[PDB]
Order: sequence, then structure tokens, then C-alpha cells
Amino acid sequence: NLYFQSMMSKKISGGSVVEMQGDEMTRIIWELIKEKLIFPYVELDLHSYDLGIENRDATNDQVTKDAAEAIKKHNVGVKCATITPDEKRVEEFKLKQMWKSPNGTIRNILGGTVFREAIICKNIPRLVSGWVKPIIIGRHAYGDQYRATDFVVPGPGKVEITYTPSDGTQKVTYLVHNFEEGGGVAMGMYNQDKSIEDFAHSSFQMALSKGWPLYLSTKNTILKKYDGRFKDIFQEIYDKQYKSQFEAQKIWYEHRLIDDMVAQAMKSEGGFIWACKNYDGDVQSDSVAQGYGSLGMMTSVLVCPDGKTVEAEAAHGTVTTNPIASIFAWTRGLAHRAKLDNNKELAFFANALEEVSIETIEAGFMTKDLAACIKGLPNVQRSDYLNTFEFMDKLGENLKIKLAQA
Amino acid sequence: NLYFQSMMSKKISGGSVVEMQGDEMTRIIWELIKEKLIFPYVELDLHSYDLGIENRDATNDQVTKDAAEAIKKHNVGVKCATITPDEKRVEEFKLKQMWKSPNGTIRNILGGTVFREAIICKNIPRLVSGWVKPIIIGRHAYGDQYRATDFVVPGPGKVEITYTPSDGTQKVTYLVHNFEEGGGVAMGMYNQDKSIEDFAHSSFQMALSKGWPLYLSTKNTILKKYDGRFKDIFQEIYDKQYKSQFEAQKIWYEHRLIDDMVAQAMKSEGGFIWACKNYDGDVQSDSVAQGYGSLGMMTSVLVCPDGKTVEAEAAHGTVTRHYRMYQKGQETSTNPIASIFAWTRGLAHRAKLDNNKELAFFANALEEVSIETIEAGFMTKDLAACIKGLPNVQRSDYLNTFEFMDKLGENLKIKLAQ
Ligand SMILES: [K+]
Ligand SMILES: [K+]
Ligand SMILES: [Mg+2]
Ligand SMILES: [Mg+2]
Repeated sequence: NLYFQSMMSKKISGGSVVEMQGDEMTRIIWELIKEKLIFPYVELDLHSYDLGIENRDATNDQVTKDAAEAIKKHNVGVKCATITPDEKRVEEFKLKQMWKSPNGTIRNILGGTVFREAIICKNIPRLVSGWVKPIIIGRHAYGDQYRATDFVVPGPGKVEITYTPSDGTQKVTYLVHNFEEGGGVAMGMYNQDKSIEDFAHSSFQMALSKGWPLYLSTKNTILKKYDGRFKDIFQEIYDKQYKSQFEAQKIWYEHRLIDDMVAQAMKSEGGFIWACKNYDGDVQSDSVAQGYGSLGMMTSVLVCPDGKTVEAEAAHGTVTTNPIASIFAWTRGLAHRAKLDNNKELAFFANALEEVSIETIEAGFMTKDLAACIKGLPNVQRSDYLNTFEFMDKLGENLKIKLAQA
Repeated sequence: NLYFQSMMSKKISGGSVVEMQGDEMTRIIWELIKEKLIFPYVELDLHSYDLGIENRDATNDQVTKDAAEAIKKHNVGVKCATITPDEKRVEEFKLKQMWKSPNGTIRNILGGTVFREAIICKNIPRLVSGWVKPIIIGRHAYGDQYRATDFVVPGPGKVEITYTPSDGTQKVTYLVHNFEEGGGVAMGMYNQDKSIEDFAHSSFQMALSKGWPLYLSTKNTILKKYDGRFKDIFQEIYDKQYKSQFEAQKIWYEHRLIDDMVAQAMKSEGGFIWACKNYDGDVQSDSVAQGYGSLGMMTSVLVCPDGKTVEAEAAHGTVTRHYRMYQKGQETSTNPIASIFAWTRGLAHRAKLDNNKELAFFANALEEVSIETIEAGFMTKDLAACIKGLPNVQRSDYLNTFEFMDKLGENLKIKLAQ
């Protein structure tokens, strides 16, 4: 019967995508984006996992692990912002327990490097004067504080850390501290050579791809072994495989100590790749995003080690109405889907939604937070901005106009 | 015999001060500051320790400890920037070992909180537009990464971490990671309740002393025990001893997630106290300093739990490229302000312990002379580049190292006369 029916869609054939629905207001906006900007124009084979807090509670966090496995399988995730619950959220939402970070879980499973960068609009002023070009952070997605084991130390006693080799070689025990004073806290943490090796590769690849120098930040003067391993693995790798390519593009790779690097970034004019360790990537990406003008205006795409799988996300929720991050999580995921499938139509679509998003804002049609950034929240009146629904409609109006013209 | 001596000296009694000498170019600046700005006007009972890399090696780092012990006993330490050696430095100076950070060692011994703030000059432009009031970081000086135990995992095996209470009760053992396909790195780190409590007290005290809100940063959503312990301790203490005082003064205390916080700071207008965990304090102070216009223009004073002991330091330093020029006799234009303010701040504290109004007056006068000079248009090359951009800086725009010290010296002389 497949030969006899021509039941092929008038929409762009979008292909396979794993979606992860999120929390709060972002979940609401997500749907609006789906209904007004994506689905009218693109048919998709969506696999949908509800990662809202309330469904994670219902499925004892299993849905998160399944969402992650589905991403391994279909190669593209697009995720809405979610809650990582604290003490008070457990009470508020009558939850079973404090579900660990879903992003942590997803990233542990998938692996890779999370590339984050501002979404720049000519009329949204920067907070840092000299940043005339973008700064791209590659956040190492694995290990460190995100897969640590931390605990309270109730009283006097000795915390030790040990390593028992797989083979026969005996144990190595190291004192961490001898509490004789009272109690405190203690943690152990780790990372792994292959993950680090992958981290490096991606960073070198991004640098080459943009034509920009790369810096890795650590604090190997203090963490001589732990961070020394990062510094070493990157240097090794750069010398063997990338130095010549880099010299050919008139760019370079340097290690920097973390505190020097943040000052360097702040003093810079932009236009470099910044390889960061997990925590640092988490911390510096927010700073950089806010420095470009808005915390919400940011892309964030986990690029897996397999050179194929990708998870795009809206990284921030409501900050404490801006749909652009969510919009661009869809466009970046679809741009990548179009890459895998060699679909010129899908990639034209993704790119056009992005342009229209930015042209709309540049033309003076924007949500309240963006209008706050221009003239200060105290000075903002109703007529300066569009509400969530009105903004989405206005983007719909303009996306339709621009997709017609092709 | 003092009664018959009818003349009093021109100098001021400084009193008892511990000195920690440093490395390279910051050390040069340090002796210049002493030769030309302090000694001509102030008589000190200097207890000097040499923390230059060569003497650290000579004494197997014992001098670093003795200096720290001496600050405990005498209450005021001033520290010049030192070299924390990597492999290149081990080869260069044939060192016995790769000596640990002296600051780490000193902070671990003294404890407390390192208070960091930009040194503001009206003509040195900020990079962050909103930052019209200062930001003061309180960096917890003890533990976490700076007293950690880290190592290479050579191949497959199992890393675990265990606590063994000394009341005998029972081992806990947590598995950290079971490496299976290869190797990597692992580390253990800790902090201590009393230290966290002192950290809290100082942060709260600083906010009341300045009249500004306080914010503590952690990532307790992720590290629920380790960072929760900071969050819990600050809250308890705030609720129990400082909350009504804060409300009485239109100020507040809030815990923020570290990523939220750095962004908050970026879009803020300053005017707050930011308590940072050891690592964040190191990272964020530099970022804050650089956003006010210049990394080097920063105060850094560690305040011990006792309330009496203080260690002022030049926190950015050594400036090796200039030192190599200095060794060859070539002109440098090295910014001495950090090292000057380490002196002026250790002295102001000395003045306070001793009710010495003359010293308090001098410390403050040198500070204001430093800033008036820069504001008046006389400055080193780095600060001229902040105004004009580096490629537009001519030789006539700035003063070399010695020229600038002399200018500060004559400006100081005048101020002290009037
Ligand atoms: K450093
Ligand atoms: K967060
Ligand atoms: Mg973050
Ligand atoms: Mg630092």
C-alpha cells in the first residue's frame, strides 16, 4: 500500500528529534514556540519526555535517564529548562525527595563539551565595553563537582582517600584531614582521561572551525596532579595533532591559570574559544552571557564525543518572559538534525527563525526584560514591550513573511 | 637617659610589623616603597622574613611557616608577591622540591577571610558600566582546593573516600569512582565547621561595618552536603545574631547560587559584600578587579578569627618580564600601587591596635597621595593604556618605575608637611 498513497506532508520533513519538556514558565513558552513557530512548518518524528519536576517525581527520576538514552539513539535532544529541587521545592511541590540535577544526569550519560555563547542583538547594550566579538565557552560536561561524593563530618576523626588498583598492586591511602577540632565537610571527586581527551579535541576543533585562538583555564599550581592532567592532556594533543593547523590559521592555544583568564577575558575584545572545566564553565558562562547584555540570551549545545549526537538546551529558566533561548534551543537542534540528514530545507528553516528572532528585536519589538536592558526597568512602560503572546505572534508574522520569500 | 635627650625624632613610631619579602619585580618595588615612602617618615620594629624563592628553598620552606607564626604573635603582617613554582621554576633555580604556595601555607596557619576590593581612581575607566559603588569580596582563606589531596589514577581501579570517627563508632566508605576502562585524576578536599563559622562572622561584620547587603555564593543544589553546610551555617548565624541588626540598617543577607551570583554582580551597580568560598574568591576577585579598570589595583587583607591579626598582601605579582628588563638595566614602568596599599593597610591596622594617631594619619595620607597623583595625570604605563588603549601610548604619557616613585615621594612630602 505504500506505493499507492502519496501521503507526504506539505511541511518540511524534519526527522527524528528527542524533546525534554521542562518547568515553570519556560514549559509554557516551549509549547507556544512549538505551536506558532515550529509545527506549522515542520513535521517531526518527536519523541517526548516530560522532565518537568512533577513527572520526575512520578517516575523516580527514571524519565531523565530514558530521555538521555533516547538522545544516544536518535542523535538530537532539545531540552527545556528544568528545576533542580532544593529543600523548599520538595515541600512546595510535595515531592518524594531531592531529585539530583537532571542536566547532570543527562551530561554524565552522554558526555562531551557544552558550547555556550551570547545571542547578540545590535540594540541590547553590553555591560562589558570592549566585547566587540563573541566569546565561546566550551564547558567540559563530565565529572568534577557534578559526579562528586560529598558528606558531613559529624565530629573528630580521619577522612582518608584511597585507590585500590584493578590488579594486585596494593592500595594507596592518603590522609585528607584529621579532624580533632570538631566536624565539617569532605568530598571526593574525579575525572577520566578519555573524557578529558575528548574535551580537548572538541575545543581544538572549535577553535579551528571559527578561526580563533583557544585558552584552557585550570589552577594546576594548586591542583598539581588533578589540573596538571588537564593541562598535560591538552598540550600533548595540541602538539601532535593541532599545532600545524593552528599555525596555518594564524591562531594559538595557551594554558592560563583560572584567575588570570577571567581577568584576561574581561579585559579582552572577544573572539576566542575558552575551554573550561565543568564548574568554571558553569560559572563563567553566566558571567559572559550577562556581560553581553542578557543572561537569557545564550545558546548552549552539548556536543557529544561521538561527533554526531547533540543536546541543545535552554539553560536558564526564569531568572529572578524571554523566549529566545528556548527558540534557539529548537533552531540549534534542528540545524544539527538538518546536518545529519543533509536536509537543505530544515537548515534553511532553522537559520531563518534565528534571523527573524534577532531582526524582530532589532526592529524594536521585544519582551519586557529586553526593554529593561535598554532603558532600565524603572523607566519601562507597557507600550515599550510586547507580552509573551504578542511577541510570539509578531515572530510568527515575520517568520511566515520570510519563509514565503524563499 | 631619655629625659635628658631633649630632641624628638622626625619619624613616627610605627611599632611592631612582620614583613614577608617576595620575588622578582614586586620585590624591587617593595624595597623602593620602603626606601622612599615608609622609612623616611616612620620608624619600624620590622620582623623580616625572606619568602623569595631562593630562601624558601634554602630553608625547606620553613621560613614561610615561621613568618606565619610571627604574624600570629605580632598581629600585623605585610606580604610581597611571591612565586609559587611550577616545573620551569624547579629547573630554573634547581629547587629541591616544587614548593607549595606560600599564601596557601600562610592562610592555612592564620585562617580567616581575605577581603578584596578595587582601588578606584576617577580617571581610570571601568570595563563594567554599572559598577559605580565598590564590590568587596570576602574570600574564605582556608581549606577546599587549597588544602586538597589530589593524584593521578594510573589505570583501572577503585577510588573511595572514608571517614573513621575517633569515638570508635564506625567507618563510612563512599565510592568515588570505579575506573574501568582506563585512568584519570581524583581528589579529596575538606573544610571545617569552626572556620566556616568565622568566615560567616566576618562576612556579617563587614556588611554592618559598611552598611551594605551581604551575599554568600555556593552551588548547594549540586554539592548538597559540602556547600549546604556553608549555607546552613551562614543562615543560623544570621538568624541568631545579625538579622535584626541588618533589618535595623536597611540591609539583608541572601544565599545565591554561584552562577546566578556572578551574573547578578555583572548587572549590578556594586555596593555589596560578597562572601566567596576559597576558590570562588580567588577566581572572582580578579574578575572584579579587572572590571573596575585594572587587575593590579586591588587591596587584599586577610582578617583572622581573633579580630586582631591581619595580613595585608600585594596579591598580583612578581611581573617577570619587567624583572628581566630590570636585571639588564632596561627601564620598566611597573605599577607599585598594590604593594603600597599592602603597607598602608597593614599600617592602618597597626595604628588601630596601638591607638597611634600619627601612623593612622600617615597610612591614610599615603593612600590619598597615591590616588591624587594618578588622578592628577602621573601614572605608570599600564594605567595610561587603560585610558588611551596601549597602541596609542607614547613615552610622554607615563612615568618609568623610579620616576613614579619619586613623584609619589614629593607629593607625599608635601601632604605630610601641611
Ligand atoms: K596566579
Ligand atoms: K542554577
Ligand atoms: Mg549554569
Ligand atoms: Mg587570585
